[PDB]
Amino acid sequence: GQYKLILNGKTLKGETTTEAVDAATAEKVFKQYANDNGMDGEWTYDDATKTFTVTE
Repeated sequence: GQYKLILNGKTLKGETTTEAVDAATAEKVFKQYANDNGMDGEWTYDDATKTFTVTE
């Protein structure tokens, strides 16, 4: 399925999407991406909209 990430960092903002087998997998992909971009934020996940957020 399609999952969305809202990037709400101090320096990186916007949105990205990934196809993942489940939400746990999307979470790992998105957290790795955030880590690789030096983010350090608080996270949410909304299963109704398949949307993660990372906020600094």
